Amino acid sequence: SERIVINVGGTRHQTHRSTLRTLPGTRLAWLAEPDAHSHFDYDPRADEFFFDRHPGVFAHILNYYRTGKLHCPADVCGPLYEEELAFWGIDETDVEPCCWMTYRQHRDAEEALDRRWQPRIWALFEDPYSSRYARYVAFASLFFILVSITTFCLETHERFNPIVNKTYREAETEAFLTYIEGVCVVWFTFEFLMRVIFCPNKVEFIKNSLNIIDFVAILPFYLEVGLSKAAKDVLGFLRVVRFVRILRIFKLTRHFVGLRVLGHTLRASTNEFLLLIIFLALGVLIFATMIYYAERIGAQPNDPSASEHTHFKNIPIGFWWAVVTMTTLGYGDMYPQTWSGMLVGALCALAGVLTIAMPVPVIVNNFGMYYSLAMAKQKLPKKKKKHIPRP
Amino acid sequence: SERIVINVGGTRHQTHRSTLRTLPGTRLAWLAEPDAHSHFDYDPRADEFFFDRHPGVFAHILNYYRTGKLHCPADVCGPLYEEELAFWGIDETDVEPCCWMTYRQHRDAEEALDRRWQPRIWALFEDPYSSRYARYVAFASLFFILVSITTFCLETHERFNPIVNKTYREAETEAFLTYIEGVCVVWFTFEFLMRVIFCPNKVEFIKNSLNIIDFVAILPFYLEVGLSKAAKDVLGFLRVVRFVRILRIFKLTRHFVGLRVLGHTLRASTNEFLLLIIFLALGVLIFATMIYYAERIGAQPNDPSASEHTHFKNIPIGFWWAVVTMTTLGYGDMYPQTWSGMLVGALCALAGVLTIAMPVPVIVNNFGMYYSLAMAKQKLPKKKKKHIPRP
Amino acid sequence: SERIVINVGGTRHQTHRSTLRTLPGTRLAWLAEPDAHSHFDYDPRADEFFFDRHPGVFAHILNYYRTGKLHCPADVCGPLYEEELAFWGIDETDVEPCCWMTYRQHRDAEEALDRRWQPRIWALFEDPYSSRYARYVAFASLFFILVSITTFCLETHERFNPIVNKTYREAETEAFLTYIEGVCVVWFTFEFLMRVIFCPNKVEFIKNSLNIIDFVAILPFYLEVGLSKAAKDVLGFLRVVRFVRILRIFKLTRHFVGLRVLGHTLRASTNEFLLLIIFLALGVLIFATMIYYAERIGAQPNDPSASEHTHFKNIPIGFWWAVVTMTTLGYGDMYPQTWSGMLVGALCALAGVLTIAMPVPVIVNNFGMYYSLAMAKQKLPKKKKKHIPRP
Amino acid sequence: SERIVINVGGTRHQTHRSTLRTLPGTRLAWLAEPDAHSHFDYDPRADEFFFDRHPGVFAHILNYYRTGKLHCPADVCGPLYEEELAFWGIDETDVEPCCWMTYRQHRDAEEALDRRWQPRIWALFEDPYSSRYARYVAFASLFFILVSITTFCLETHERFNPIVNKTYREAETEAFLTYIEGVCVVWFTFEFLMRVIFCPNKVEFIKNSLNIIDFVAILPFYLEVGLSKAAKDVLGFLRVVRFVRILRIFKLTRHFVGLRVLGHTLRASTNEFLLLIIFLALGVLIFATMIYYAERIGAQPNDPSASEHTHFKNIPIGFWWAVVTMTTLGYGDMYPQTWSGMLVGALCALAGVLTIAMPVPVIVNNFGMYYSLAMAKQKLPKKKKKHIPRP
Ligand SMILES: [K+]
Ligand SMILES: [K+]
Ligand SMILES: [K+]
Ligand SMILES: [K+]
Ligand SMILES: [Zn+2]
Ligand SMILES: [Zn+2]
Ligand SMILES: [Zn+2]
Ligand SMILES: [Zn+2]
Repeated sequence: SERIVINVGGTRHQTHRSTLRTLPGTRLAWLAEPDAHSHFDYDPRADEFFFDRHPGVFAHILNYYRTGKLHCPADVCGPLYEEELAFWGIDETDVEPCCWMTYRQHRDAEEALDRRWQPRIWALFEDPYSSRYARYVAFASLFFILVSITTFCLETHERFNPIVNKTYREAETEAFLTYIEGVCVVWFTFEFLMRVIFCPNKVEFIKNSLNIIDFVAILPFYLEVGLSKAAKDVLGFLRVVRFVRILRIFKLTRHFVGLRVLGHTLRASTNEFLLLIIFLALGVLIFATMIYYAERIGAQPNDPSASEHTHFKNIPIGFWWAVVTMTTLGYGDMYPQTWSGMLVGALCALAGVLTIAMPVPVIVNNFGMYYSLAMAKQKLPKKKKKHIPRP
Repeated sequence: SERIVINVGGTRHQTHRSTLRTLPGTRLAWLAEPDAHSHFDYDPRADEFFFDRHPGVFAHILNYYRTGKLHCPADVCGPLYEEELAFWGIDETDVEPCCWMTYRQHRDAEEALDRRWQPRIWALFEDPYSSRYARYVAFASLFFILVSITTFCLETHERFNPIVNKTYREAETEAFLTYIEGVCVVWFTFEFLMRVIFCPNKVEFIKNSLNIIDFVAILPFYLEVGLSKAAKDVLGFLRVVRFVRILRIFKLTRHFVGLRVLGHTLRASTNEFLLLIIFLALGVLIFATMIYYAERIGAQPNDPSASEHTHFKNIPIGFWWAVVTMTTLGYGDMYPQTWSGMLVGALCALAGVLTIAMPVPVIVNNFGMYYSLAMAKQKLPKKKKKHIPRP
Repeated sequence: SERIVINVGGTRHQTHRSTLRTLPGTRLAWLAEPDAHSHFDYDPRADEFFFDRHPGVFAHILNYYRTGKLHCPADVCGPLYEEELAFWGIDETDVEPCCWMTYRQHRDAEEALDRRWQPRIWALFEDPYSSRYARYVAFASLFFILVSITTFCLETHERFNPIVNKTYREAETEAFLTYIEGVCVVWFTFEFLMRVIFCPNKVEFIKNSLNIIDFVAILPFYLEVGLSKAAKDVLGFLRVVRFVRILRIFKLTRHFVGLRVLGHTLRASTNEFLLLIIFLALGVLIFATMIYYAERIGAQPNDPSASEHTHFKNIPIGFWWAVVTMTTLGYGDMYPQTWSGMLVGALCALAGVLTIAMPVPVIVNNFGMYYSLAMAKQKLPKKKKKHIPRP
Repeated sequence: SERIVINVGGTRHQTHRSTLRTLPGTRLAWLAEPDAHSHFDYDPRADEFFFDRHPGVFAHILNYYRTGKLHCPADVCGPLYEEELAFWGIDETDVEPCCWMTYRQHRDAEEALDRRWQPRIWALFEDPYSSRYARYVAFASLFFILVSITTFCLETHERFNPIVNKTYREAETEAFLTYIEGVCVVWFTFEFLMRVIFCPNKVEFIKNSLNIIDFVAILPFYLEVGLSKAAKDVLGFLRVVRFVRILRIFKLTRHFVGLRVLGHTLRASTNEFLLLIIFLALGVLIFATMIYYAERIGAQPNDPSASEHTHFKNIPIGFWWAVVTMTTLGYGDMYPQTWSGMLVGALCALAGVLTIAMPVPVIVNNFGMYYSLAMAKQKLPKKKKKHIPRP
């Protein structure tokens, strides 16, 4: 009596009917019942119920029945144990906190990492490797984005902005830059019109941040025809809009893998970012106050102002110094010049190293896990599902 | 004879009675005795004693009986093995040092991470999410703490401290800052009085560092009425007391999780902090002496003073340079200017990188373990104890 | 019926013939067939097939048959499991992505880490420890390479380049340096001729980068006889060729182990290098643009130029500052001087720390694995293959 | 025939006599022989040999017999497997390189971490906690070492070295410093004489570096009586000897644990230190040459000297800049000022980060392992060897 033998994959597990009967509703509980013989695969010759499952983990499942705490066996992958306890009826949200982080790891990484001529029209936006025209158009858009960025960076230069003797006198940009900008705008407008030709699910097309960036970047040049008092303000904000013209590089870099992994890492490590920002804000505030007060101890009594010989004339300046010093950057534009100031400075450097090295390793481990998983899923050749499951 | 078969969870373990008899007082030892049959669950049909326990770890327990050294099986969580050996009677302080740190890990992290209208009065200090009035009062205290801190930081500024032509002539602060400070003091005194209304266990309320900070921060303004020769000294120390007014931000940030984890990490990594401070002190002293002597080799014989062309006129200046250089901060206010000085400087930079990267990774690993455990225990939904233990 | 017992190394595994029959072509599939008895080692007494293999992993192989997903048992080394599944017929490219990176790890590291007087002639290029003459010649070439490098570094100095009153007036190098260079060239030409005497597989000898470096380094001196208008250009490029004379140190350092491990790490971490370069390029571009525009907000309206008080007169200067600031180098030649500029600067420092600490740990882990494996394979004494395999 | 059943700890392992017979000389080989029955514990009832050992690892030992490669089971501590294979007769130097580093880890860390009134005389040098007089004398020597160090550091100061109007005119040190030095010398000489009173194994006492440092530090003061032409040279070298007076702090810090762990780490990581020094030397040389040549591209043709506007007037200056820049120190005393120089500078910063982060993590992991093991062995309470081994 009350002696039941479970045969799992050829390994006989023995236990009392009470231990099975503890956790109700689960399959083993139904086993403990008196009418189990009829319902299950039970042979009267050996008085053992036979289950065709991995025995090495059924040990741990039955252990959950015995003691009362479910743990993850550290010798099997999380998904294997997940599938086994799913079969046995155990809820996965019961595992002890000692095992939860190792267990729910692959599934977290996986979850985070996850009209006739219209195909030919849309073939200019598909992946470059998906065709030959696609790769050609991709190379061309790469060339033109790079040309736009170089024109921008050279337009801000002095050599290309001489000031003419024209009378108000201001520097003017060379015509060649404006011509190259016009060419790039013509090409980008052609691409944008071709991509507007076919726009399925136009709501998501407008919600697509890349097309938003494209349109905002192409707005300032096109506004040359549209553009006197309001015109000055709109030109002033048009410079700020043009400022985004460097953001067209994400159009090219979106097809990279490391960047998608970085996006997933950022989106999945919000808590650690908030933690880092809070740590830095507290450190900056405290050390700015401390250095501002330390540097006033040695202030000369002659000068009317409280601080004349110190860079730390107030606390916000302390904020700047504290950031530069905690990140071990150390420009040297402002540094302590009093023994008290030097003590506070040494404390700031050490505390900065520590409170920067606290959450950054968490973020780095997240990126490492996501990058390894993405590189694996990329490397692994497409499978043909060799295992034909039985009916 | 001397052949005993232990049946643990359906797996038959065989061993000699002598091996069991080695370690006395334990349950298996009692098994080895001649009257075990009567006391234990022994069936004469198979001459095997039956224990309803995990067999995969009973292997390792019996191994401790056999060889004489207790180890932790690396395929089970520390708590699972802890509970198993606790059942078998093995003392947990016997495990070999090769296994102690992996074993006693979760339990270390866990240990470190651990009248009618009076409920409505006290509801202003409970958690914000615990009510609606609570969250409102929390937002209001947040606004007022931030306003106090901004008033402080702007009060130390020059733009808000013009010097009037009043005759002694000193800069005076604008009235608007004093008015905002008065408002914030009124609000904080109202909060403090409401929280004094109900003060259970007043000894711990006074021992509560947060209320201490609150009272010390509210003392200087209230002392305006209380406050001639002693008055100058008390004002001088009152500025230093006001210096703490930035510490009211911990009142808000105490409810954050990362900060509690950081507090536990600090309190649990005292040894590594002392190690870091000793390493830095030795490095600073040695390299200050070395650079001070190196920079004198090339001293010009003309100048009467020993050092005129070097920033390293003495050793304490060496302390400052050595800290700035070992933390890879490198302000550039003082740097070596002699080939010997440059050799010593390169040695200082490398030795600083090394003796800073020695203990900091230990501290970082501590924080990582505590943060993962705290985030797990926060994420895991409240359990309902599905396992109804048998009587 | 449909009940088959597999005996693997004395452990009886039981399963249905259907589960074996799922995955076809594999050995167990052939077992499931009706004529298995004749073909395999089957004894009718126990109706069990006997396989002389590790049972602890046959559990996981049969689990692949049962569920349909192949995993790596985390309690056995990758090569052990590799050999077991190779025996059983399972393809190794079926393991789940959760296990692929741990599994295919040692094999990745291993793959990356992998006429009578002519022996006496060639003995001057073999390993130094391979003979006594070899070690002597190696020491001599070490001395002469070091002498060449020191002559170069002193030749570029001022103390050794006085300007004589000879009439055009230019500084000339001392004769002693030219004599030492001549001596070193004589020795290197003797070595190179002796090594040309015996040159098996001359195609790979010319493809050998070390000999290429040797010949390019020995070309400029020998060109003294060969060398008026073209002569000036060839001397100008000859200085640039001489620039390589420091590269002869790799001839000596090639026999070091850490350097070969570093070469293998570099060649095996191309993807992470491209990732680091893309991250740095995006960060540099974005932050250069941001700081250039931030620093113009506070520009004084008096000056005709857009920026007079800021170091950030254009964007490329921003590139330089952004690199120096993201690597936490912080020279201090250029730094923000406007509250907006300081905000952008703090963002640059933090983003640089983060996007530098993203891929560098991946690269560091690669080097650590390769270095541990190389040091192991070096330390382990040469084996004598104690296991005489059975026929 | 050729079917042998090994019973290890109640688990029946089955294999062919040939597989056992492969590896000769080992215990299992002797089992395979025809006269094994008489020699071993064999019962004819079940035709199984019984061994009272852990079965979970005998699986892997028999696997070595089967396949031919010995691996470490990743689910047992290295010492447990070591003892098991030691019992079975397997040589420990056979494990595959995939397992060698995990296996030989604890044993590496452990190996690296390892007349009547004469007891009362020597009690002044024993551990402080070993008595009360011992702790008192230790505190007193601490006070006096600290006083000596402070006297030294203040003696090098300007405030304590005024120059008197005595006629040659040089600064002289105050008498109070000389008096304090005399007091400290009296105390140290008393300690040294008391410790010379009892000097067992005087060869090792003289080889003891601490006593060497003590005697060298006490020599200069005592030489006041001993000390005209040679006297100036001996005073000049006496200043350099006094330079060691800061080394008396190791006398106190030797009893610390972290410092002994650091000493063991250094002594056990010589290879990685040599690797770091070689990496830094190659980087410094290459980047010094590169920056010196890059900065000359933009040299103005007017100046007679090759370089007038650049800090990089020669290559050794390049060595200094390259160290300061690769360690991300960045003083700012010298920095590139040409677009080519800036390119080379960015390369130097990145290459420095990389080739510094290559071996330093290896060294850091060594220190972490040694520190964890030492802290464990310190924490663990003294055992009483509960396991009374059987005869
Ligand atoms: K740094
Ligand atoms: K720095
Ligand atoms: K600097
Ligand atoms: K710096
Ligand atoms: Zn898996
Ligand atoms: Zn657990
Ligand atoms: Zn292995
Ligand atoms: Zn162990």
